[PDB]
Amino acid sequence: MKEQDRWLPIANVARIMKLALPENAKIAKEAKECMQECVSEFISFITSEASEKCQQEKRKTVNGEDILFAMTSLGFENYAEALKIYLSKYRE
Amino acid sequence: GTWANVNQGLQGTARDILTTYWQHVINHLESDNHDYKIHQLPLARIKKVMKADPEVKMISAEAPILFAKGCDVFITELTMRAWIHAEDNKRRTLQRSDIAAALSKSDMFDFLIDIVP
Amino acid sequence: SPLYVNAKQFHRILKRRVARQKLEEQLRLTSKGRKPYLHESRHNHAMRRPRGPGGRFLTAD
DNA sequence: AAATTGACCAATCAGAGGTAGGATG
DNA sequence: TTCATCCTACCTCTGATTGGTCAAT
Repeated sequence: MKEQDRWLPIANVARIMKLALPENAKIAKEAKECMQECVSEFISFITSEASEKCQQEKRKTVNGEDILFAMTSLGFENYAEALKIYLSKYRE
Repeated sequence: GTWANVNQGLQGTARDILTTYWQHVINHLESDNHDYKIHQLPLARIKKVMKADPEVKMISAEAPILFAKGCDVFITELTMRAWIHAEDNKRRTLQRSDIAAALSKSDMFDFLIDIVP
Repeated sequence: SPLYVNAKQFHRILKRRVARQKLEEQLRLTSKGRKPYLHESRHNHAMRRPRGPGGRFLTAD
């Protein structure tokens, strides 16, 4: 594994940040790097919870339902509810 | 309630702003003609973050797609929450300390205790 | 540092602490800081590229 | 006065997306 | 058996990475 692969690419992260702020706003390099680390931990944190439930149920594939379940388990109930219809429409 | 995280720890006008953003997101997520290829974050990199964990074996295309959307929302709301502190300090530049301050307002962000001391 | 954190998150936080420590060792990461740049070839490109008097890469017509 | 640092520019190359062939459920 | 969709390897084609100067602080 390459070390940069533990994180989402910083340019993409910073671009989403820029859209969330006023046009005159600036973002410190440290803030971009921090955000990059936070959103990457969000993926890994939720994934680990989903992975362990998958292993217990002797399933090899982490699916969308597993992500949603992990989200509510870990106290991201709003993320899970919002992404529920998104998953169902993807599946149809 | 299921939406408590949206306003958790926010005061006054900020509550309305984050609520309205979430409403916008939810409305979009209900849209009938999604393009599941186009995202601000690359699906392959999301998958690679997931695969960094050796406990993860196989991954449905569903999972990075949900994360693509979820992570967009996560970055956006955390950035909006953090900007409050930059404005409070009469600054135009978002600093790391603004993100740390934002995280301190909701226990939803407790998972980042080690990431952002 | 508090004894009790978000009850829904605590056990997974501990598990992630172990995984992050192991991954840092796997990746041979020792210093508490990032490199100045990721890629020698991309650094070289950026160093070689023509710039205007204000240090910007030349505008494309 | 001196130090710090973030936006700006876009071309090259590490890598994202696509998928054939094989495997699995 | 047929269907759905994963894995890896290989191929296109590309968009994230990148730093000298100026200006704000």
